[PDB]
Amino acid sequence: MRIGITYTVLRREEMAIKERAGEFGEVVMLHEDDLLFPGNYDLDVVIIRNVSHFKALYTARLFESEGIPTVNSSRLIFEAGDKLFATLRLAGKVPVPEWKAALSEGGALRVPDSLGYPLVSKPVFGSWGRLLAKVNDRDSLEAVLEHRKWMKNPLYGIHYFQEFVEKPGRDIRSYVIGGEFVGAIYRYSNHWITNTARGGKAEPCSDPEVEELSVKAWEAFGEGALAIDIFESEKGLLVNEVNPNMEFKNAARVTGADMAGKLVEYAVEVAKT
Amino acid sequence: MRIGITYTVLRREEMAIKERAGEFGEVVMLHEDDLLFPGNYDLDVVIIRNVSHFKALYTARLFESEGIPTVNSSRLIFEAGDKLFATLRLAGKVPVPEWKAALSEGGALRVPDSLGYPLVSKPVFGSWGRLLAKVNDRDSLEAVLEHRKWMKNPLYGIHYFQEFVEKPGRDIRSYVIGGEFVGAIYRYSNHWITNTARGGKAEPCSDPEVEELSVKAWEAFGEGALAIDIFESEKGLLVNEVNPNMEFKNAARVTGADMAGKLVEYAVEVAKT
Amino acid sequence: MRIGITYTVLRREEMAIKERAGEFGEVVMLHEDDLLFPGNYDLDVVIIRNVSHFKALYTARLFESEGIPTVNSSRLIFEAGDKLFATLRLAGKVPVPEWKAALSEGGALRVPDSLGYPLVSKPVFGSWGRLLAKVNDRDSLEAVLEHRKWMKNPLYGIHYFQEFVEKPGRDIRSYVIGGEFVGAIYRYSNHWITNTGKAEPCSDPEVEELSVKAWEAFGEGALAIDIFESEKGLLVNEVNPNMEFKNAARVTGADMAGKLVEYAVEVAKT
Amino acid sequence: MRIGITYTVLRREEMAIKERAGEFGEVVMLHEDDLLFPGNYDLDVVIIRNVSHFKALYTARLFESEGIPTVNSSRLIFEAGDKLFATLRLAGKVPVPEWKAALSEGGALRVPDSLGYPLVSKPVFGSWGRLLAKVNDRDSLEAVLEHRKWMKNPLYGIHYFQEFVEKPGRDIRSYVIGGEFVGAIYRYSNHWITNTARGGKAEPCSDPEVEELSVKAWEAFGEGALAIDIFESEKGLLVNEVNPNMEFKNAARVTGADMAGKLVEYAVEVAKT
Amino acid sequence: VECPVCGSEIEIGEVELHQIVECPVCGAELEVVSLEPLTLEELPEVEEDWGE
Amino acid sequence: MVECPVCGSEIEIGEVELHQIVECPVCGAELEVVSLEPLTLEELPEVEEDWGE
Ligand SMILES: Nc1ncnc2c1ncn2[C@@H]1O[C@H](COP(=O)(O)OP(=O)(O)O)[C@@H](O)[C@H]1O
Ligand SMILES: Nc1ncnc2c1ncn2[C@@H]1O[C@H](COP(=O)(O)OP(=O)(O)O)[C@@H](O)[C@H]1O
Ligand SMILES: Nc1ncnc2c1ncn2[C@@H]1O[C@H](COP(=O)(O)OP(=O)(O)O)[C@@H](O)[C@H]1O
Ligand SMILES: Nc1ncnc2c1ncn2[C@@H]1O[C@H](COP(=O)(O)OP(=O)(O)O)[C@@H](O)[C@H]1O
Ligand SMILES: [Mg+2]
Ligand SMILES: [Mg+2]
Ligand SMILES: [Mg+2]
Ligand SMILES: [Mg+2]
Ligand SMILES: [Zn+2]
Ligand SMILES: [Zn+2]
Repeated sequence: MRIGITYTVLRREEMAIKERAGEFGEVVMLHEDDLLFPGNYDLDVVIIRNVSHFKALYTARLFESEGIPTVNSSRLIFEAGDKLFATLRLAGKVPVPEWKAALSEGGALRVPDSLGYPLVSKPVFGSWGRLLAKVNDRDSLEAVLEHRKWMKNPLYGIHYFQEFVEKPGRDIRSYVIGGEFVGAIYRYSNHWITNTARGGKAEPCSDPEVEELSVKAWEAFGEGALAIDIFESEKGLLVNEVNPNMEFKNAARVTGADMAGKLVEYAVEVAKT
Repeated sequence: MRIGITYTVLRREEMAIKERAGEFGEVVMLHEDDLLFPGNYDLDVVIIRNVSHFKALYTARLFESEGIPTVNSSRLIFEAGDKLFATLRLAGKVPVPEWKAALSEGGALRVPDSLGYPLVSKPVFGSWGRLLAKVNDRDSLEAVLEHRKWMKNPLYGIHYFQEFVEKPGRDIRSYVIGGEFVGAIYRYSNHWITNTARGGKAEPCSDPEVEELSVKAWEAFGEGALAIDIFESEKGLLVNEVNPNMEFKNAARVTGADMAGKLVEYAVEVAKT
Repeated sequence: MRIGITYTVLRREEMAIKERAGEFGEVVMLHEDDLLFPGNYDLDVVIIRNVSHFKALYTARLFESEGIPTVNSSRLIFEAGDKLFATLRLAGKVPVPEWKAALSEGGALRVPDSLGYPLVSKPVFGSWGRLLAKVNDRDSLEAVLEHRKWMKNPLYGIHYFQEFVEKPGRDIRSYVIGGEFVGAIYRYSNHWITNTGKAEPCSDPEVEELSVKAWEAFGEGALAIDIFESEKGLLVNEVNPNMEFKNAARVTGADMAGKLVEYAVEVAKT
Repeated sequence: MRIGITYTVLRREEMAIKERAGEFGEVVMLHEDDLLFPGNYDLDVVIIRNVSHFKALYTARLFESEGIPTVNSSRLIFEAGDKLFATLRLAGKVPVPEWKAALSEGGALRVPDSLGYPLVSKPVFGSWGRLLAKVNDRDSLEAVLEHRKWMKNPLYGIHYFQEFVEKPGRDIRSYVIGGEFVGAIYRYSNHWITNTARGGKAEPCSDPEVEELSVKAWEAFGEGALAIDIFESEKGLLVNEVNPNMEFKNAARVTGADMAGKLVEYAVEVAKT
Repeated sequence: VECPVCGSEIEIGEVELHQIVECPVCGAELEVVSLEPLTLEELPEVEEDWGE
Repeated sequence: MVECPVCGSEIEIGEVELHQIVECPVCGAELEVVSLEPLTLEELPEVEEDWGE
């Protein structure tokens, strides 16, 4: 076995993955400086841990082009990592918050006719709770749209919205690897944005309802290692988003689950076929 | 007399300026491509008309470095063209809307403590009503500050705010050139942002009060040709902003005032020194 | 038969497409302001003509989500529209310029060791071509990487490069729609960037053959294909799934609008 | 004596300045989150240490507007911190590298006709060697101009160039405070860009000519605390740049000079002015 | 010259480089980008410091 | 003592102030004291295009 690990900066999780691998074979740590294609790589599988979602996507696609499978795959990174593509994949299979997509400012202005106020504006590619807006009225909708317009990253031309969901001071982050539920946590905050990157605090979640719902969400994609963001609402659990570059250090700490180890197992599994 | 005119595109204003300049002497049309410093220019004055505020400022300064006086001057273009530097010079001289400035996102959160809601957010270097936001609550303030944070231009990290002024469906645009009031218009709109660049409609304004206030606002600066923006409010007239690269095609059409001619006459006066 | 056309501005191409589509049934002109999802759309096919590639991609996917096929598909728009994904797809099938991809500036600094100087730097998503750079030495490489770094658009974290191909003062743009060659032009210029009245038809039988083979690497849709002549023969540089054709139609006289619509009605019929 | 220090983060510099200031009177540490105007400040002087150049500039002006003198002044922060305004001020008084400024891509294309290749392109407001490019030919010039055009910041459209100076593996960094030379270093690097920020190595410089030239360069501004950049060339010493928010921790360590104390002593001199 | 917006051949007459004109037929705002020969283009994009 | 967010090591930094820059003695990580009441280190925010001297 030769397991590649692709990384931006060496930290707890990457180092945890390194040691769980290596129990299976030789581990090759690949800094982004080491990634050059076309190239001669002798690896059975690559675990994709690049911090940038986009670098992760292209890294996955490039290793695949050299006939080297990848966890997660380029297809899954693409579909799961983009919020709109993701909710489209989820739409049939699990409850999601009510959502709307428009392709211009004028269309976006019609969104609150469907969703009502308050609603949530967010970028399709974002993470760590960045550029989230809770929009309470037309003046705010206009402001957010004005500012998106002047950012001139073409991605912000896709206007994705959700109803504002009234959560009970927290949300849920669950982990499914190769279809197996490995653990869940609560993320607490008295701000509506509950990210641990944003100062959220993690506790263990044992609710079997979310375990069931997590596996169902994973199954809508049918592959990979995913972190799954769930809201509790007045109308039951809702799957907000999925994430193909699962951060887990707090989740593993607070749950006692071996996310690192499960991830590596799945990768050796992926290396077989 | 050789009169330079610096320009990006020749709008109606620039063509009128060119015609008038030709009555007083030889006109040298200087597109941005023609500007290279240090260089050899034979010019008694330059009328600065670049569409970019920052290109106007730098081209004025460069001509001054060649001993060629400039209308407007680099100092006036910088101070008048910046919302914050301009209100600082207006403060104590004429009435202005209540304002507040912060130097970080965390500081800006405290602005409603003084100003209450709703308030107006605007960038320090903008024009044409660009990136103006009406902020009615904390969630909107957060959204605006989140977006400003992730915009590249460091200038968006200077946070300038005013109280929202309840105007009677319009504001006032007046012109003062070398201390002489030259005319004024109302700009009507059913949106709170009234710029003619955004659909604002020009109508002649003959209130004797705006004339005196306009001259006093100009005297706060003490030089140049300024388009001044005034608001009617329940507490009387307030000076909002001054603008050092005046547009006037709608104002001249609607008042009969020859803003172009007056601008050139002032330029000829500065050429004499 | 109900044919939708999505657009940003109504120009010659869109009006031409509308006219040909009118022959086969009802035409629904969809400005970007009319695109709102989820929604109820009564359409058998949508011809995607949004000017932004990113908007094109998302509108195609969104129509697909409502069970409405799209020309081009969201899959082709991404695979063919991204330079890196596209050359990976072409590499097995047709000759391409030597190329290199790196995921950081430190890796990108080793690219000249493979490609030599001069080399060409370009973004993976670009189409206007304002960010193309002919890099003659290490100082220029560093300058390009340093500027891309400060654009802080994470798509510039994919550093894609090609060898500089010495072309004979022109290049080739061909059109293949549904597997059929419909025409080709030469684009002349005295600058190495030839991108488009210096165009004329190209009747080299070899570009027709190569053009079809290039299209077959994707196996669907309406594509514009960019081909270089070189000392070592024809090379496929890139494919373009949003296909501007107004110039090529006039120059070649080919009914590009009509061929596009015909393909869309065949697609509409599943 | 109440001495304000305005800061983003507390580097060695700011820690040392805080220490020195405490020996003369009461120190008021003012993080950016603390800065709110108009405000009620009770300060005899403010030492401006914000990491952002534009935040430094605007906070200086705001304190000046409260009647509180500032080190450095808003006028000096702007002029010294802009490469082009600084070069204009230096050009009378001290040798500088040959330079050109253009206002469009078209005009920038003629710059090689004056300066020859290789030339250096740099943004007017940067620091730490950021966006410096060595342009050896037309192809690189075009690439550089094309990228600057696409960048959001309108300031990147002011095209400032210099002849490439062939330095002997280093440049010179000197410090003048209130007209007094306080010390200098060489900054060594294997790369042509020598800033300790990336990361040149500091050695003490006792060259009396750099002392004389540094004082002359300071006198072209006539105030404040400046870090001066000087190049050695086959034609002698050339003054490149001046910096109004000096870093000095390496310079201090390597020379044994008390930059921090001198800055604070000057600040107490302006407080009593 | 042909208007780049509507495709029509139009009459402009005495005009200068970088002058903003209006198409007689479709009324589009256009910039004279060249006089070698007279070439019209649509307005360039607004930048974040454009205006008065 | 306090935990370095890069390395994981427990380190003594002494009598620090809020927003003060510290270098980890083990891994050499450059860090910012983002909180004192609960003593918290953090890696620095991104360099902006106008940062410096
Ligand atoms: N529609 C919504 N209603 C309520 N809270 C939301 C909504 N969308 C996001 N949030 C909150 O913000 C957090 C971050 O949003 P998310 O959609 O996960 O974006 P990111 O990918 O940046 O984390 C969520 O964990 C949740 O707490
Ligand atoms: N505080 C405010 N209250 C009410 N309306 C405002 C306020 N600030 C701006 N506006 C409206 O927006 C327009 C543009 O704002 P202004 O401050 O003049 O910026 P700009 O330089 O973009 O014109 C004004 O003419 C006015 O109609
Ligand atoms: N590797 C190369 N060698 C030589 N010329 C090139 C190369 N790449 C691009 N060009 C020139 O620049 C033009 C535009 O490049 P292209 O790769 O198509 O970017 P875009 O997607 O912006 O059209 C090409 O048509 C060709 O004339
Ligand atoms: N014209 C030039 N010739 C040679 N080296 C230069 C030139 N301009 C800058 N450099 C190098 O790059 C460094 C940074 O440039 P500088 O102009 O000081 O900008 P900054 O404000 O980013 O420090 C200089 O210290 C010097 O080593
Ligand atoms: Mg204005
Ligand atoms: Mg205004
Ligand atoms: Mg500097
Ligand atoms: Mg320097
Ligand atoms: Zn027309
Ligand atoms: Zn450490």
